[PDB]
Amino acid sequence: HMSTPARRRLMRDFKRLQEDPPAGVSGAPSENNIMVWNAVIFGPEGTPFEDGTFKLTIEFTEEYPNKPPTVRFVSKMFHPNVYADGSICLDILENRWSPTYDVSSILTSIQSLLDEPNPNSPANSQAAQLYQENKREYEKRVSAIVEQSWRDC
Repeated sequence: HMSTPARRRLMRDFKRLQEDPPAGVSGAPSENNIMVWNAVIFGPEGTPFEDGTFKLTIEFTEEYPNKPPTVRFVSKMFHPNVYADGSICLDILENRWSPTYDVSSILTSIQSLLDEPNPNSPANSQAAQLYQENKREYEKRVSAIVEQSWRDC
């Protein structure tokens, strides 16, 4: 709601996302908790993640937007910078956070991450190994989770 600066800022992020969502992204606060959002990122076109519809949750603190939220993929993911539990290694969530970034820019940065993995953070050792040694097999694995992202188990 509107009780703290972080909550009003989150409402403004929500407004931006409603009326002007970047391509292939969506998100909204949970019904009972403005600090926890559900989001969906569509895989960027021209990439192995194309056609993928990936759910994520985002958890904000009352320090937002000064402190970045923690973002986790809910859908199964196969990507060098994404752990088995869904946690994400993203520069703007760790080292390059700016209070100018909102939910929209966070979702697009992850969308871009899917296209261009950061080789400094091999969170998924097999995904990193295949990405640097076997693009075909890498894309085979990504295709599998793309299809699985259409089903929300």
